[PDB]
Amino acid sequence: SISITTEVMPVSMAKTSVDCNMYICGDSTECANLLLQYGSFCTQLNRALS
Amino acid sequence: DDMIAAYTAALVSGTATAGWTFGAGAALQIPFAMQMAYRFNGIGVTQNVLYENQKQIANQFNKAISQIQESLTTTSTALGKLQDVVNQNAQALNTLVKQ
Amino acid sequence: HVTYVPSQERNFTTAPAICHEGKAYFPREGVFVFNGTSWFITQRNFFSPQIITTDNTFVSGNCDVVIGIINNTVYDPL
Ligand SMILES: *[C@@H]1O[C@H](CO)[C@@H](O)[C@H](O)[C@H]1NC(C)=O
Ligand SMILES: *[C@@H]1O[C@H](CO)[C@@H](O)[C@H](O)[C@H]1NC(C)=O
Repeated sequence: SISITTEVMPVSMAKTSVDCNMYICGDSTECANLLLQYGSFCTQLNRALS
Repeated sequence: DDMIAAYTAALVSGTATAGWTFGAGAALQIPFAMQMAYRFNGIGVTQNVLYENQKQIANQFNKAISQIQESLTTTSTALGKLQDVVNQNAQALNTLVKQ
Repeated sequence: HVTYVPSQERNFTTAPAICHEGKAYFPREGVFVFNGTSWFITQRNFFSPQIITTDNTFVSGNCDVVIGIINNTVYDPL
């Protein structure tokens, strides 16, 4: 006999990006000024996601 | 790096002198044309095709090696996935310093 | 894992092809071996000498292009 079998495999997932300034300090200038000295931490996350 | 170079030199010498038999066990000596004949016989082509066109095959082999050498003397990004490792390690340590 | 390991190597004198009345005989599978008296054909992984006959070999071309061809005889069963 001749049989046909199916096989399903994942290949890729969803590409995503985050914005530190909006997640942490949404439309606040004082919070953005206070966040200004954590910039090295945020560029690492963006590099990982990219 | 000298030890790894010695390992690769030993492997290339064993391939060029013994062939394929030094992995299953003790090395068996064989002339290179007969080994080439076995490699040709393994892909479904009879070995007389090797024995009647040996000059052309040898010239094409030498030309391909020379082309690889000429390709590797010009600046390019052929080894671009070895540079990413050293870049990532240096950048991680510098990120800790800046952090 | 159960595996097969060859051993007890032995040296022989070998040839690429044999010439016989102006025609070249190449083995189908195996190698040409010389034991000091005459030429035989054997498998590469085990030593079992066989007489070089027309069933063992096949014909391709004349004997002026293959490097290292030798003179010998081929037994025809008739
Ligand atoms: C060659 O093979 C023959 C088989 O007929 C054997 O009698 C002889 O001993 C072999 N030669 C040597 C040197 O062993
Ligand atoms: C025997 O071999 C030689 C070369 O090895 C060749 O010149 C000669 O013609 C051969 N003998 C016969 C009868 O063909």
